[PDB]
Order: sequence, then C-alpha cells, then structure tokens
Amino acid sequence: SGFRKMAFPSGKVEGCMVQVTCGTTTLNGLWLDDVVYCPRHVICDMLNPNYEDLLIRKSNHNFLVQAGNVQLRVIGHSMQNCVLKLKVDTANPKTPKYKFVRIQPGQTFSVLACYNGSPSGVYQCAMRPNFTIKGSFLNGSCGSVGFNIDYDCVSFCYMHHMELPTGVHAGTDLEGNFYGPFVDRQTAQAAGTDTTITVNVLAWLYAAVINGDRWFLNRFTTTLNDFNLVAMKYNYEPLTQDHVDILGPLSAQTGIAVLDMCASLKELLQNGMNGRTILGSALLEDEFTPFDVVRQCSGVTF
Amino acid sequence: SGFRKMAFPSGKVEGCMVQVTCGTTTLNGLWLDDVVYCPRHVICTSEDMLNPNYEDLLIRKSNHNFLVQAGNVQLRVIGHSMQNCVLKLKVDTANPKTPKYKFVRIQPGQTFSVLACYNGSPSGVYQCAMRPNFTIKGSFLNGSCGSVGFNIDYDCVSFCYMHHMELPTGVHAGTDLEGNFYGPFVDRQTAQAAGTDTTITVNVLAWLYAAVINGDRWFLNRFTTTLNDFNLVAMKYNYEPLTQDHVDILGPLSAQTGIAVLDMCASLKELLQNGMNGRTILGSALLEDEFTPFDVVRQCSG
Repeated sequence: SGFRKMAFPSGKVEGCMVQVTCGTTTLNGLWLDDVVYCPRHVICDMLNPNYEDLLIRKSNHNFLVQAGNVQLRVIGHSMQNCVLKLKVDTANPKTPKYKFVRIQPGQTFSVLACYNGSPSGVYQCAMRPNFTIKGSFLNGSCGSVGFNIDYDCVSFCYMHHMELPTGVHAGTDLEGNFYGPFVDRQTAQAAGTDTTITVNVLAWLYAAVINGDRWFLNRFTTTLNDFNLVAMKYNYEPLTQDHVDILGPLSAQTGIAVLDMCASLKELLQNGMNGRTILGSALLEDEFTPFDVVRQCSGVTF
Repeated sequence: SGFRKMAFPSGKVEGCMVQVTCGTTTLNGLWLDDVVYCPRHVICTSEDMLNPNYEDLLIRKSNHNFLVQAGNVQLRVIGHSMQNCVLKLKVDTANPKTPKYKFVRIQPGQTFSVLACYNGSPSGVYQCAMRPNFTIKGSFLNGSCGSVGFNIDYDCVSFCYMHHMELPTGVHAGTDLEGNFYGPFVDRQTAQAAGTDTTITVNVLAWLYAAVINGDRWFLNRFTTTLNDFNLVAMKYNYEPLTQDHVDILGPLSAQTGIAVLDMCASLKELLQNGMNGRTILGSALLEDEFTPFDVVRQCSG
C-alpha cells in the first residue's frame, strides 16, 4: 500500500555526471560514450550571444572536464542546437544503455540535480503544458538531466538550462531543442499560463481508489464533450480519446470507467474537496501519468 | 528556486541490493562488504507467522538453505547470524560496489530516502519521514521487505531503515540496520496497530521558512507567541510539542529570513485556525511536515 512521488533509481545516470568548467562558468555535463553533453551557454557578457562565433575561439583545452578527481581531455567540440558536444578521448566505462527521447507535455521524468558534476538529489516531476518544469534548482545546477528508465534503458529527455522569473525552470532535450518558447540568453522571458494535466489527475484518482481512498466516487458518468467544456473552464488540459484509451487498464482494474471518473473530477472541480483529502493531498495531483500509476501499483523494477 | 520532495541519489544503494530466498519466501537484502543484511522473517514459514521462535528456526537452517542472488550471480553463504530482527548472511564475496557507509538509528521526524526494491532489483526512490508514531508512510508492495531507507553525507551512505512489514492502516514498520524496530512493533503477525499519528511541528516550521526563502509571505502575521502558548494550541491540532531544541534548530533559518522562531510559530497558529483560504504554500494546500530543518537548508541554500 501507499502512493509516493517516486523517481527512477538514478544510479545509471550518476555514473554519467561530470563537471564542465570553461572560463569562469562551472556546470554539469553528461558523459556518454566518448562525448560530454552540456548547455551551450557555458561558452565564453554579450547578451544576444552568437554561440558559433564564440565557439571557434575556443580551444579544446579551454574545456576543463572533471570526472570525479580524474580530468578528461577534450579532443573536439561541436554544437547541436542549444547543447555543446565535447568529444573526449575516453569512453565512459559506466555508459548505460541509453536513448535520447523528446517527451510531450504532461509526461513525467526523474531529475538528477547536480552541482560541480556531483549528484546531490533526485526528484520526480512533469513537463508542464506550458513546457516549464517546477523543479528545484540552485546556481550551478545547469546541465542536470531528466530521464526515464525502461527496463535497462535510460531515456534521457531533459537537460536543465535556466530559471524563469517565476521560479519555474526551462531546458532542452538532449538534442538541444528547448521545451517551450524559450531561448538561452538574457532577455525578458516568462512562463505562459499553465494548465492542469487532466489525464494525470484521472490516473492519480485511480491510484487513490486502488489505495482504498474512495469518497470522491459518485454514481454519475459524463461525456467527453461535456467534460472538456468543464475542463476548459477550470484551465484543465483537454481529455482526448487517446487519454481515455491509455487509462483503460486502470478503468478495468478499478471498475470505474474514465467518463465515470471524469464525473467525479467535475464534481470536485465544482464543489472542492470539502476539507477532505485524497492520497494525503488537498489538491488534485497532476504529476503522475497513467503509466506511473500502473508501474508503482504493480512493482516494476530496473 | 523551487521546492521539491527530493531524495538522495540512489546509485550507491542500488549497487548493494540483492535477492534473498528461503524456501518459498523471497525478499531483498543489503550486501555490504561480505555480509548480506535482510529481515529475519525470511526464515518464517506459513505456520510460523503468529509466534515464530527465530532462534529455534535459525538453528535449523544451514548455509545452503539461503539462496542469495546479486544480479545473475548467486552468492554462496558461508555463515549466518541474527542480530535482533535482522539476519546477517556471511558470503564468500565482498561487494565490490560497497560505498562508504554507516548504520544510524534515526529519531521521529527525521527524513530519509527509500529505495523500493523487488526481487533484489530497484524499482524507485522516494522520500520519507519517520512519523512520531514510529511508522513510515511508504509505498510498498508484496516482496518489498528488505528495502532500505538511507541518507548520504557527501559520499557516505547512512543506512537508517530496513522495511519489514505493513500495518493494517497501510503504513509501514521496520528496523534500523542493527535489527531494532522503530516503535513498539514486532516481526510477528500478531495484531498490531499504529498509534494515532501527529504532525512533526518543527518540520512544518522549517517548511514555512522554506516558503519564505522561496518568496512567499502571505501567511506571516505581526504576532509572536510564547513557546507554551504555542504548544497548547498545537496539541489541539495533534501537532507534536515544540521543544527548545527545536527552537534552537530553527535558529539559522530564523536568521536567514529575519523572522524569529516564535514569530513563525504565531503564523503556524493562525494557519491552524484559518486554513489556507484557497491559497497554497510551496504548491501545497496542506502543511507539509516531511522536510526537516536540515533538509530545507540543504535544498534552499546548498
């Protein structure tokens, strides 16, 4: 029993974390095979930077890459979108089975927060619909990475680049493409209005039911069209047929059809929780995907 | 900025997890140097549930009765001994991935990370706190026994919890790594109930300081309180008494924010009376009590 905000075991990623220093900037790099990936803004105050330009001046020995107390030597440097690729002369013997994947808003992943190439914390979060992440990052955390694990395979999906003025965070995939309408320079940038991830709330309500927490269930069911009218009123993401289909396993396990659970969610959006809680929370959690709920409520291992 | 329920990187513990089997029972073990630690109730049968005589059961065991598997490698048990409620399996191989480590027994309100495992394989990592009633609100399924809770000091893993059982309310009970249960619990299927839980007041106050550090002030007020008046109120909300130790411990956060501890206590009093009025603190509509003062300083300041 129990339901916790659960991250993937971070060991496969810890063995990949290195420190990258260049000029006065120090941040984290991801050492996979013989390449260290890191944010391109480690490059050498021009506030509308010309990254390629500044990069050609750079010598390989300008990039001080520190793997534990062992210093790697850079033998090449190239650039892909907002990520710098530093070719090193040694393949990481700890390189896990891995892929680079780009995730969709609403999908969850684990962040290994690092400082000076040293892992210091791991937490689970979701890519918000406004493409930010509500993370926990201090100065020096840039280059910390987000990931999922499937079996023995690490899917790297996120690299941290910056904090927005509201305190939420922005970054790229491992191919250097930003999540959301952000750029890696000093300019006025703001997170858009965020919305709640409806399918994840429903998944979490199924988790609550599996854990015996049932007071919000009601006899009623609604339509996809009626619910999305209510959802848009409450700044909830639209629920699609694909979302219903993905919730299928939880619907079958619980006896609660998705549109049946939607009538519960609607009631709750319109009436509140009335001082009651669900899985120890007085808010509707939206950072558990349907797969997270199945995975934590069945004990899948890595 | 930002505040997340954050676990320690689990890799140093992942490299220690093994599978231990006696007869029909399989659970997790902790392999450090040449000793595997696991809950002694792995030697129980379906008939030894209510009143096992572990000394009698263990004396009947021979080393080859213990099937210990590390990955695909079966370890060979060369000796066994019992220390309180943990079994210590001496094996012929020292774990080459043994971190610097130490066994620490923690006090209620202390937090730690749990690496939930099944069949010796890590499933996920989450953060917990030892409740005042000596349970933990974990996320465990069948086969999770022997999963451990831990903290990390620089590079030293402090093992503080080993999972043994789930109580009827769905909360969890376990031992330190010397085999001593936290709380009045025993490794028997005899009827056992968690005492009424209470809120870890000092942790809530730390979290309110974390909220202030992260820019939120709406819950502050112009009042202070005496320590005794605060505890008289808090006890009526099933909050733990706040001691002078706790006041001392909140000193650094008081200094960093400019809000005296007894001043913040007056804010907590008011929040207890009023609730949040549709507002949140650090993204929560409830008062969070599973962040210690040490946690807050580490995550908010470094």
